[PDB]
Amino acid sequence: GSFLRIYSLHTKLQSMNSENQTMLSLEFHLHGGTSYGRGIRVLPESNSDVDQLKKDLESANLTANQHSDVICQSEPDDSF
Amino acid sequence: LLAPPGSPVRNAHNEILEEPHHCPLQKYTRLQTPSSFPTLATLKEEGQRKAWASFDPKALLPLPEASYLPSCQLNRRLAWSWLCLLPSAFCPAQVLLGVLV
DNA sequence: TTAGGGTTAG
Repeated sequence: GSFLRIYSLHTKLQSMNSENQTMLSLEFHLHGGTSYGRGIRVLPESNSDVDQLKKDLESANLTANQHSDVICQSEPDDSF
Repeated sequence: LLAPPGSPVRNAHNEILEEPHHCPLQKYTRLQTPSSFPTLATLKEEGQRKAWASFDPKALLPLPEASYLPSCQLNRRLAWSWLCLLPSAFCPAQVLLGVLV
């Protein structure tokens, strides 16, 4: 539930599935040891970067332009 | 409005002594009910009655605009719908009175 | 005390 910054997160290309059919994909890793600065630090939810990330999601949901979800429209009942 | 001031006095001696009797009850005008009053919580249920009673799904989704939508779009097209009643049109023309707090 | 900045092979 908290916010993190993954310093020196590794990216790596993937191209296969478990049954070895082709599929292009992206991997992510963090190697042991702190050399070069590999690490994580919990971010406080008072940090302006977290405000920027919040700001971003404000568009990613209202102006999402994404297809339907919660087809079970009888589910919410708002403040039930 | 319906009976403005300035009328001739209702002289008693005339009203009685007349042979050609004319009086407040000699000839009269008929009247269909002007401006009745409601109790608020009956006005409210008059409204809330006519709403549900008139709500009509087809009549908000006319074809051929219909018959093309996805279900979700169709439902959200229909999930809100006002209505404006103007009581002063009813017969009788319901005046509205209360205290404001 | 340790560590005392610099790429894993996952």
